[PDB]
Amino acid sequence: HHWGYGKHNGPEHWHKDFPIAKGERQSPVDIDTHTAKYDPSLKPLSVSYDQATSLRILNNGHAFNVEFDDSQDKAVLKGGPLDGTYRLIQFHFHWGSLDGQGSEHTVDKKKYAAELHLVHWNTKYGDFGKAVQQPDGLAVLGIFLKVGSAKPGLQKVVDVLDSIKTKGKSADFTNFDPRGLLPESLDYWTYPGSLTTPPLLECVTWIVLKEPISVSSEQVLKFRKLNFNGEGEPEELMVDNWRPAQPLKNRQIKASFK
Ligand SMILES: CC(=O)[C@H]1CC[C@H]2[C@@H]3CC[C@@H]4C[C@H](OS(N)(=O)=O)CC[C@]4(C)[C@H]3CC[C@]12C
Ligand SMILES: [Zn+2]
Repeated sequence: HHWGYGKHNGPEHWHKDFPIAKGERQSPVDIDTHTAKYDPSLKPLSVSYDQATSLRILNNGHAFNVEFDDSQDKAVLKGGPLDGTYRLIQFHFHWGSLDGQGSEHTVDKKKYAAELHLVHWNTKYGDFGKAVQQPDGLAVLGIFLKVGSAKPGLQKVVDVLDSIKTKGKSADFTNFDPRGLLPESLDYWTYPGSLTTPPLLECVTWIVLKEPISVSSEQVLKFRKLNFNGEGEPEELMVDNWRPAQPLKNRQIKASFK
């Protein structure tokens, strides 16, 4: 009886195995745009993905993960609210059963169709396993998806999903350029939070871009054809793999922009 997103094992149950679920810096949150304070001391984000080397794509039973070779200093996030350098390890998405839900963060209670998470670890902790034990261990770059025009840079991902339909399936996925998933603007909100799935560790500096990317209805429909279950198990479509907004508590959301 492992955690997931259903009625019996979903977000409202997670606290039993992971009591930090009710902690002081949980994610996601609602971003109230009028209360977020412009912080002129925040620096522009530096996203350096020119040398990113993707290796593989995996259905882990909760999402699909595009994993990168992080053996060298290549694909790095720095600047913004961050001290030091954070290395890209993987990205994944959260999405809905319908276009009207799917994002984890919300903006003035607006839910987007999906949300992309590019996950980076602080190089001062040597590897990602050690980094998640630290309050400044990870930086997750969150990007909203709305349904409209297709995102051409997403299509290589969409097309490989047929080969990883079920939990535990992986596929080689080299030479994928994550620059193709970024919006024009790097204006962002930022706050201290957590992983949004178990183990819910309070190790994330969140950086959520204001500008969504547009993806086509057909692109997101293909996400919704994946399965939470393993091959030969009862079919459970991989939809609504999002955690709802959690209490902000004693936190401030800061805006990089006026
Ligand atoms: C406990 C542990 O080993 C950590 C190290 C890296 C973490 C992973 C980093 C990448 C994503 C981040 C993701 O958090 S999120 N949704 O806020 O971006 C939770 C799942 C997973 C697989 C994480 C689960 C817990 C992992 C395996
Ligand atoms: Zn995520």
